[PDB]
Amino acid sequence: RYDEIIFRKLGSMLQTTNILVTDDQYNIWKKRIEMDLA
Amino acid sequence: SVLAAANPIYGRYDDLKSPGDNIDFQTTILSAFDMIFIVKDDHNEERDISIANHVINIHTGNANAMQNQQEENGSEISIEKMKRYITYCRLKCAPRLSPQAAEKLSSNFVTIRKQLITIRQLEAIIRITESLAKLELSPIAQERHVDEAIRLFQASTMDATSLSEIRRFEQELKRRLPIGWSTSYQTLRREFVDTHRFSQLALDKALYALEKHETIQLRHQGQNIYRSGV
Amino acid sequence: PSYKSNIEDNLLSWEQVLPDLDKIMAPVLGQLFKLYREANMTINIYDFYIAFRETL
Repeated sequence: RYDEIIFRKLGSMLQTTNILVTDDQYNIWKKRIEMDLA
Repeated sequence: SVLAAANPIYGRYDDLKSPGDNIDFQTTILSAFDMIFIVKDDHNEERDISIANHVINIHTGNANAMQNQQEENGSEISIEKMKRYITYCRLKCAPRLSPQAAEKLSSNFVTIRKQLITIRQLEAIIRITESLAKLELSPIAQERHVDEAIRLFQASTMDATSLSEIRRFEQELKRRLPIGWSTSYQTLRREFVDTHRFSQLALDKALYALEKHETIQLRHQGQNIYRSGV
Repeated sequence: PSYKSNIEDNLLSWEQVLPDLDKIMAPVLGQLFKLYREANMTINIYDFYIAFRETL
């Protein structure tokens, strides 16, 4: 990734904060649980 | 036959010095021994861990069973049987060199002499291959013994057109590194060898020669390289 | 901020800032800072110029 790195270096508020789980990680968790749910 | 274990003066053999300066006795003694081994014990992480593992295995008493099993496997010889074998080899066979072994010895010694050790060293090396042929009880000495003899000679005596490429690397490093500057082995690798300005063998040989020629000094096992002079 | 450290990193880690010679050669300032880090306390400037020329 390039945009996130330069945003972090620039100290921009546009960069997301890693306090909550990332969208991709939670999406993968939801899909893996749901695939065996039914 | 004399096997002499000598402690270099100043306690630790300094690599910045010629072997003559790390020694206190008559210089002609260096012309008496066939080989000298300046063994070094530079600190290392994994090698020390392996050595510690071996020593703990020895103190545990597992080494006895391991040696017994190795002897049963034929991978290790009993000391009494080894002595009997040595006596039998000494009493029976007496090999002699072959023309193929002599010519390679002459060529390699010519290269070593041109790079620089006296003519006595070439004749002394013959003892190693004769000894190996005696070990194998072969009727003649062989070049396949000469390879290991040369490797041991190189790793013993040298403890302290490719030459044109090596010297070109030396010139390019003298231009690249001003006096008093510092660099690293990996940096030189990336900037000269990965760019294919020079080969890795040329890199190693040029660094070795420049260190002997007091131009550069190797520090911290190659992590730091400092130019000590012209 | 680590004002000093940020500048040093940008000089050494220009890939964290920048996104046909442009594809090969880094900006001159950072490549010269590399030698500056390799440099001694006092420098004969002619030797420094020679080394910089050799790196080009």
